[PDB]
Amino acid sequence: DDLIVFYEYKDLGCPRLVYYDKPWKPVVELWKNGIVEEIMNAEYVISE
Amino acid sequence: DYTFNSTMEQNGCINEAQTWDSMIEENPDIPLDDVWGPQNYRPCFSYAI
Ligand SMILES: *[C@@H]1O[C@H](CO)[C@@H](O[C@@H]2O[C@H](CO)[C@@H](O[C@@H]3O[C@H](CO[C@@H]4O[C@H](CO)[C@@H](O)[C@H](O)[C@@H]4O)[C@@H](O)[C@H](O[C@@H]4O[C@H](CO)[C@@H](O)[C@H](O)[C@@H]4O)[C@@H]3O)[C@H](O)[C@H]2NC(C)=O)[C@H](O)[C@H]1NC(C)=O
Ligand SMILES: *[C@@H]1O[C@H](CO)[C@@H](O[C@@H]2O[C@H](CO)[C@@H](O)[C@H](O)[C@H]2NC(C)=O)[C@H](O)[C@H]1NC(C)=O
Repeated sequence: DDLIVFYEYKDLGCPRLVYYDKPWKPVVELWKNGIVEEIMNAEYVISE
Repeated sequence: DYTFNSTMEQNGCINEAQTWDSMIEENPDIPLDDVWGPQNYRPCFSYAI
């Protein structure tokens, strides 16, 4: 109904931007000790 | 009347830093010696402070 959402800049940061009716999948990277090491290529899911 | 070489970006401040004018405005009456120092350093490459 009158549901409301409270955005948190400090936890999240500047949110991504995507557009209407475009096929998109996110790109995810694996970090070890604060260093970019490899893009993640395994099966993953997203949710709300 | 004295300025510097670069800006807040082009050095890497992700978030709002601490500058001389804001620190002076922060401390009202105390001499300049106790206004800004290593007991009051907050880094700017921060994202969370
Ligand atoms: C002399 O003064 C200069 C500035 O004038 C200092 O230079 C900077 O020093 C920083 C500390 O060593 C360097 O650290 C950067 O910090 C960033 C922190 O961001 C993190 O982000 C994650 C999320 O991803 C958060 O969880 C964390 O909490 C942090 O918020 C890093 O992102 C950054 O990594 C890269 O930096 C390069 C710099 O070219 C960027 O191109 C890149 O996009 C990415 O941001 C880095 O770790 C900082 O790099 C450095 N800047 C420069 C221009 O050199 C010197 O450290 C001072 N001298 C001494 C001896 O301290
Ligand atoms: C700030 O001004 C100085 C001028 O002193 C610029 O320093 C130059 O930096 C480049 C980069 O390596 C050097 O190759 C030059 O030799 C430097 N010049 C001098 C005279 O030392 C610096 O680029 C300026 N910074 C910004 C952000 O504009």
